[PDB]
Amino acid sequence: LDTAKAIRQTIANLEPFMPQGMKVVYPYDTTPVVSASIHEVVKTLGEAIL
Amino acid sequence: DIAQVQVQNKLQLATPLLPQEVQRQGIRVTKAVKNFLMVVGVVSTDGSMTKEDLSNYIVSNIQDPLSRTKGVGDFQVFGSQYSMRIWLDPAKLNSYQLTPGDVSSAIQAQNVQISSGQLGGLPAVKGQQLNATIIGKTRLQTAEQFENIL
Amino acid sequence: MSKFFIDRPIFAWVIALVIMLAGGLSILSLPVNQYPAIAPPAIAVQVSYPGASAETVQDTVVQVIEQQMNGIDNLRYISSESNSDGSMTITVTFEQGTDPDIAQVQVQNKLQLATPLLPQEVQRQGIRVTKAVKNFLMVVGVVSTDGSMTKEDLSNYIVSNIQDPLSRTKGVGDFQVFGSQYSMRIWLDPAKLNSYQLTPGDVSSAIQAQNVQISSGQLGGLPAVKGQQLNATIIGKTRLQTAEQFENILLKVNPDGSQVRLKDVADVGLGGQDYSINAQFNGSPASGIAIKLATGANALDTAKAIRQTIANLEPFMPQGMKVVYPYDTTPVVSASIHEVVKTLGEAILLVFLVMYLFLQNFRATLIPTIAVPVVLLGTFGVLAAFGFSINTLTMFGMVLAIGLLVDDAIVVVENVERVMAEEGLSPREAARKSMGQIQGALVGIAMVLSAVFLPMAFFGGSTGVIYRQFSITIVSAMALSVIVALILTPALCATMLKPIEKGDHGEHKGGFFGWFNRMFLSTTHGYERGVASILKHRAPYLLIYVVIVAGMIWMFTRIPTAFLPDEDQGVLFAQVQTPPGSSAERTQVVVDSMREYLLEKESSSVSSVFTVTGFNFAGRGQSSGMAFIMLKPWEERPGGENSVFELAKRAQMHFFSFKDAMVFAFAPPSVLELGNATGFDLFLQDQAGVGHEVLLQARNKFLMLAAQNPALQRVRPNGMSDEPQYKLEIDDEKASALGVSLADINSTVSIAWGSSYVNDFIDRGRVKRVYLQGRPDARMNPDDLSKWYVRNDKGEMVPFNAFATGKWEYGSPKLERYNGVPAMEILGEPAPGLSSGDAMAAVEEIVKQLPKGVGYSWTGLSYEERLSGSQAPALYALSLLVVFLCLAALYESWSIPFSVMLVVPLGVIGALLATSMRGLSNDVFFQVGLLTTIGLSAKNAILIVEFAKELHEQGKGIVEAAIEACRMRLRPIVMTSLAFILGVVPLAISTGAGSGSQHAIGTGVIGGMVTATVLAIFWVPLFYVAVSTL
Amino acid sequence: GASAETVQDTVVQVIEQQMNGIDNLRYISSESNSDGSMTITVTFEQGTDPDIAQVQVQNKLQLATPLLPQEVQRQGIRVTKAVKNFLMVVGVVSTDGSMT
Amino acid sequence: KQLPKGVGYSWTGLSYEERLSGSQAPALYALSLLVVFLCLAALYESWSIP
Ligand SMILES: CCCCCCCCCCCCO[C@@H]1O[C@H](CO)[C@@H](O[C@H]2O[C@H](CO)[C@@H](O)[C@H](O)[C@H]2O)[C@H](O)[C@H]1O
Ligand SMILES: CCCCCCCCCCCCO[C@@H]1O[C@H](CO)[C@@H](O[C@H]2O[C@H](CO)[C@@H](O)[C@H](O)[C@H]2O)[C@H](O)[C@H]1O
Ligand SMILES: CCCCCCCCCCCCO[C@@H]1O[C@H](CO)[C@@H](O[C@H]2O[C@H](CO)[C@@H](O)[C@H](O)[C@H]2O)[C@H](O)[C@H]1O
Ligand SMILES: CCCCCCCCCCCCO[C@@H]1O[C@H](CO)[C@@H](O[C@H]2O[C@H](CO)[C@@H](O)[C@H](O)[C@H]2O)[C@H](O)[C@H]1O
Repeated sequence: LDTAKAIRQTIANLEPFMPQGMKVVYPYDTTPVVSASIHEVVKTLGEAIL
Repeated sequence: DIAQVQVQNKLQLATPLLPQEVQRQGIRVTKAVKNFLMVVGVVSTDGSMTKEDLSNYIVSNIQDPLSRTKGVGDFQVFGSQYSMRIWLDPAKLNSYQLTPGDVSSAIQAQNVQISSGQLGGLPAVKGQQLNATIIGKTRLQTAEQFENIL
Repeated sequence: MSKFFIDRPIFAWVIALVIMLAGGLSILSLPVNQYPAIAPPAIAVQVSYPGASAETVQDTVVQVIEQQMNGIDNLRYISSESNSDGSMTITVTFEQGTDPDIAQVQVQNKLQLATPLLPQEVQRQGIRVTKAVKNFLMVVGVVSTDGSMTKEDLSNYIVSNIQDPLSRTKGVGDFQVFGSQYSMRIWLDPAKLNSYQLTPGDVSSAIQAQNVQISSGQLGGLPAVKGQQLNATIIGKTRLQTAEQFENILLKVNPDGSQVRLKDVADVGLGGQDYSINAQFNGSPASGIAIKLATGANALDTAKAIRQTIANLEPFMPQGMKVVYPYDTTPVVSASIHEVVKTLGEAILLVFLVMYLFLQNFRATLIPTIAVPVVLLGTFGVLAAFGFSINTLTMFGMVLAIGLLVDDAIVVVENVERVMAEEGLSPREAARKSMGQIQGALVGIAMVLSAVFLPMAFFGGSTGVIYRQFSITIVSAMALSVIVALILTPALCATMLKPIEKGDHGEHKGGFFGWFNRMFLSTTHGYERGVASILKHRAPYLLIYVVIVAGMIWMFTRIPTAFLPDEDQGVLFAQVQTPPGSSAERTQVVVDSMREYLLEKESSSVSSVFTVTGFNFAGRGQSSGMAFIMLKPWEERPGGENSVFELAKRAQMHFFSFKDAMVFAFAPPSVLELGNATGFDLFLQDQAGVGHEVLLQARNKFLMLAAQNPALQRVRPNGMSDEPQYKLEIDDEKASALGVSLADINSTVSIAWGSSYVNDFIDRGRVKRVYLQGRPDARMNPDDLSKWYVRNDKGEMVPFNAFATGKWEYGSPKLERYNGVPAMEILGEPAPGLSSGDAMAAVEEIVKQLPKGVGYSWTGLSYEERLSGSQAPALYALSLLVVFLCLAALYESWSIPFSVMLVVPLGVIGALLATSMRGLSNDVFFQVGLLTTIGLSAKNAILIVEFAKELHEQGKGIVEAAIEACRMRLRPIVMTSLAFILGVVPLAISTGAGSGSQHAIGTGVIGGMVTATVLAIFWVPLFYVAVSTL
Repeated sequence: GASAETVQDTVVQVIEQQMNGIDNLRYISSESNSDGSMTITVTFEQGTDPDIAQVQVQNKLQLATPLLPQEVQRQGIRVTKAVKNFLMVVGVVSTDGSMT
Repeated sequence: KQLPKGVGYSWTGLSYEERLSGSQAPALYALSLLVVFLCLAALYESWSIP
């Protein structure tokens, strides 16, 4: 998660100098499951404590 | 970190026994995981840039920076950076009795970046007032400059 | 716990006994050095590509190494310079904390991988990688009193005789000789070479031929023939050694039989390898070493050991060779250990006095004298555990601790002493009784104080390392001080104090003591009354409290903020930059019209000058010069007029008359390792290959724009400016049409002008380098090349003027890059009264007028302050929230904690007042001093509240509880403040080595101590009653 | 091709300069042979982390290396931990004498 | 001792280890008497027993 956020950040510090007909995209990408994973348990944490 | 140091510690015992064309190509030792974490692609908006134009972009401006973004173990660019490619024609080549090793050679005598010293050079004679850099031969950059190689 | 050790004085003594052993066995396994590692650890990758130009070095060496520098742990950023002298540096930068030895190795490894991608010529040179922190222990210098030896000579010596042993000298870490070994020098004559139709390249291939140790196998190797019986290695010939042997390596023989020896075409003599840099001691030829302290070493012991080792070498040193120690950080380190053991000693002496004067009994006077030293020994052990060292910061952090150490003792003893007096209880009984009273409070205050000093520690960066020292050593002592105030001291009180006749306050003793007790007895009665007065007419006072506050804030928004005090190190720098194009010979004088000047007109303050041609702080080149103006010990040059900061002003003005060479004076930074302490630091960067020239439009627009911006000042680009460079055009059309190759021309221009490092000979043992290039008068001016010919198809020498042509253009004398792309650094600073933050603000807007494809990023201290700056809110608020919660626990109340927190301002006003009133700045010492002063203050408040709450709960109304509380607390407070102020006075008015730090610390606690003492003794009871009334 | 005396004047001696000053150094012992071989053995106090003393070793040598003969710099100095004792030998013997 | 003044000596390996072991021994005995002394002089609240 850190190294992924670090990357979104290195590129975003580069987009402004990118040419015109050009956008940065994210084909494959493993982090989202992870965010979804715990975020989804945090979700269940609250349901149970309730 | 100890691993990497140990491999490379041994790796640099082979290195010299390796063929030059391989040493010259730059070897990479990395300490990273097996899975790709991700990939960052680039695509043309006004559809004006080829597969190859996007690749020269990545390796030429982004790749290093990611190379050094805390935590990137290793990377793979599905593409390449530009290169001054010289496509040899064996017919024209026969015409003047030339060989690739002739053109590989001219390129090494004519597309160079020599140390040339300077006027005010040290050590200098007593009295010398002027000093400037002497820029001799430089590297080409444009097809045109290579096209015109003697 | 405390009632446990009152009955166990021996056990209690055993604890103290191992605190003392641990601390003593620790004070001598402990490293001793000026500062911890403040700078972010950096690694320097270096090489000189002889005869090279900034562009060849950058594109042939630096870029390729940068392209494979990655996959490296804790890398903050990378930065490099390619120079006109063929040298370069690539400094990688990691987080503070990065393991240096590991960071290094990660960088040389990937260097290793890149080395085969480099020109064969740089590969041969080496490319040294090394740890680049600027924390030099001392710096010697082998200077020739006369003129017998040159810079090159002196060097080879230091590395032939002075080096190897110095490395075996205990404590010595890294060191750099100002120079390399001897290099066999061959200066080819274009004329004496054209006359035999010979070319430099004939010499190189030749030199190589007649100078190569041949393996030569064995005389009986394996397999062997049946028998032999005798096997012996066969040792062939060895490589050349003497200048003569080199003058012999024949090149060709004339048909008439006559032969041509190398001597027949050029000179031959041992010499320097690289002449780029020149250096003289007060004007005499010189070299030297720059040493660092080995990990864990003793700054003091090594200095002795260096001077030791050197001495045993001075006898045999040639006539004229004088060793010398221009710069040494030992005097400041030593004059800091004393200037602490002295204050520590005085403190315990002063405490005795105040302890007597008031308590009038020697026994009670012994206790504080036991505990304070116990605790001070402990702390060292505790630092040892933590891995800290005995440095400038850890020590002063001890000085600051003293108020708090002396305090814990005094409160414990004064309060037993008092209980015995009021209730006629006995030592034992009183001792239990006191500790029943306080005790929680002290655990309470140990917590609250940790919550006031710990958050600092959590700062990232450089300001984080400094603060972490003060923080960890202050709170270690504090925590120890409390432990000992709970185990030992109460035990010592029960054991060592005699009883007092209940109600006896000695107002009868007559004489001085007789007078004093009546005086103080009345003074107290006065105070309870004032306090009682205030507790009647409150609002008006709460009112005035609001004005104490508002004044604090306002007083904050007016005090000059700084990183660290303006220390007078015995040194001052002087940067010399002559006009672009200037020859070293020119610059050499521009730096002498200074030396002669400094060394003489300023003899009152100047001892010797160390000057250099070729090197500078903006760049390198013949137009780049500098002088390292030493100074004699602080002692032998008092009075502001002879301050490094005053010497400057003079030095400057003189140099002012210099419409021919930019000259500047400036005292070095407070902590060298960091350099630029005040201002901002950033790189302008081409993040789109826009190009040098474009990029340079940026740095010039940036500059002449930011200077229309009334938020910045002194904005100077850091690197160099393009000068004129003599380009060479080669018409190959006439080259191939003249029978002259093209590779032979290049080899000609390289191996004759730029120089060529060809072979490795053998010099008096070790191996050194053979250098081949044209004799001086053959490579000075554009016509000099016309002097050089090359053989053709046959053997017709073709002069360089028959196909080559000249042409002057503009080029970079110094190329820089930051994170892989070309870049340009700009310094400067904030406008008077404005903060570095504001300054970055203006800049964050300027940058927006940039050309397309140019970006920027902060570096160095601006990179850092931008990170620490952002956590402060969080830290400041955790500090408040835990002090709150701990006082809530102590008093069993959500509101009463407010009646001691509201003393913060009370004391911080007198600090702002005293410091501003003395012209000092809001720096490190002031800030940590302000936490110390407010810690003690709040301890005074806490106890008062605590007592009152007790009185209050044992059946007395709020205002009556507050009056009694303050009356009971006054003697304690007056004693610790009376004694703590006087302890610091000597720092407040000190002079000499390190006096600048001692002031930044004395001026702050005195002010904070005075106002805080006198004001909290009046407003806390107000606060306490004011909030209980709500 | 060089004598034990060369191996020492142009190699070992130089590498030893860099080895002085290393953390937790007990002693260093080197040997120069007449077959072009050498060994510098650098010894450290117990408790010293050996992975890290090697790295300090590599870091120091890298500064001697350029001052070595180019016949070595192209070669490659070997750096390894130093165990004084063999644990065992695993030999191989031919019975019918089929293999020498 | 019968060596040409110019040639000294210096122990190593096994020996080195020996000359150290000797060195330790004293303080080892001193400090060890101390710990036993203090621990008794605290566990029995007296100086007489220790
Ligand atoms: C109080 C401030 C005192 C400042 C003193 C500064 C004086 C320094 C003078 C240095 C003079 C030059 O000394 C310089 O030494 C460096 C090594 O460190 C040499 O470095 C040279 O050999 C080394 C290998 O040994 C190569 O890796 C390098 O590529 C090559 O340039 C230079 O060839 C030599 O010119
Ligand atoms: C994760 C752990 C973090 C812990 C942080 C909590 C910090 C706690 C600070 C120490 C406070 C100890 O406070 C302890 O208890 C109570 C207060 O409620 C007090 O006991 C009190 O009781 C009586 C009547 O109630 C009063 O006469 C008098 O004020 C005092 O004797 C003592 O002053 C102290 O012995
Ligand atoms: C009884 C003993 C009690 C005394 C000990 C108290 C210690 C003080 C605790 C502070 C240490 C916490 O460490 C600190 O955490 C905060 C909060 O996450 C961080 O702060 C981080 O998150 C916060 C909240 O989003 C941001 O506003 C902040 O700018 C960001 O840096 C700090 O950068 C970090 O340095
Ligand atoms: C018996 C007595 C005991 C007394 C001893 C108490 C020891 C307490 C020391 C705490 C040391 C904290 O360690 C320090 O944490 C800070 C803040 O998180 C780090 O700083 C880092 O943290 C935060 C992350 O949230 C970032 O915002 C910040 O930019 C980053 O650099 C330091 O790089 C680290 O060195």
